[PDB]
Amino acid sequence: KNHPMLMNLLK
Amino acid sequence: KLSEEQQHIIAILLDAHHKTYDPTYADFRDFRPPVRMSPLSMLPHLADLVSYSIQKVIGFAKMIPGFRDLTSDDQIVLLKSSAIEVIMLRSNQSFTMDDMSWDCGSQDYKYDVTDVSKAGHTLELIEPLIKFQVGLKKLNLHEEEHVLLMAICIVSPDRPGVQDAKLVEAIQDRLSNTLQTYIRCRHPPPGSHQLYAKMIQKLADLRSLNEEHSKQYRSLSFQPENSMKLTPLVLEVFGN
Ligand SMILES: C=CC[Si](CC=C)(c1ccc(OC[C@@H](O)CCC(=O)O)c(C)c1)c1ccc(OCC(O)(CC)CC)c(C)c1
Repeated sequence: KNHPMLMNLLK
Repeated sequence: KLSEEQQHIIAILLDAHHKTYDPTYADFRDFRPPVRMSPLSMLPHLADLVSYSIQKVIGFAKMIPGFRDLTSDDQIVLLKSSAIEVIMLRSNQSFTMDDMSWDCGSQDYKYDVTDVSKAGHTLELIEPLIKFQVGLKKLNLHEEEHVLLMAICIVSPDRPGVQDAKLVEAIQDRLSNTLQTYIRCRHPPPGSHQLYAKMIQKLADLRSLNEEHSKQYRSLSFQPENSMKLTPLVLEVFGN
């Protein structure tokens, strides 16, 4: 959604 | 007494910290160079510093027992609201009360209140921040208590936007009971006197520090020229 780099770092 | 699951939790958190905190500070060479003298000259270097530790904080959080049992939305909510506070906590390791500075191995990477000022922040934040760093250092926490407090900070069920507050509280309770039991059995008096209550107080101090940083960050980041020196991750986590 809106936090793609946070989500990607959360695997 | 410390159950087998509780010493397992402590072992996991100790290891997670050692894997996400680098006391060599070797990656600081990759940041934009520090500029010390009017202009917010420390903002490029400190933006990269903050962005780096947000990554480290995320890595730590992913290893907290139970954290990944949450939805991705809740993990995002918890980290967006807590990253600033965990940075304040984890920075206490490099903080020294000899000169009230964050000493990260070299003079170039030795930060004091002047460097905070040269990133746009005012004594409204710096004064309670230094008092926090001093008071946290006073607790002389065991590393076990240090990592437990960072993890409790992250998994807080009252953060705004949390969906499964039931699960977030159940995760934090196992960490809270682990920390309380650890203080009883492994922290000898008088160092353990009121230690848990003093640690929880530091969580309250962090909420106020969070509030003040967020308001100064919102004012600073409103200026597009300042936003330009931030990183994409900082803008995503701390806000537009
Ligand atoms: C000059 C002041 C030093 Si700081 C004091 C602490 C609060 C500090 C000190 C040591 C640190 O090292 C942490 C380990 O994690 C690294 C080891 C590892 O992980 O390997 C970190 C991360 C921070 C600081 C300065 C600026 C700032 O923001 C400015 C901003 O608002 C400008 C808009 C946002 C960009 C923040 C939030 C904090």
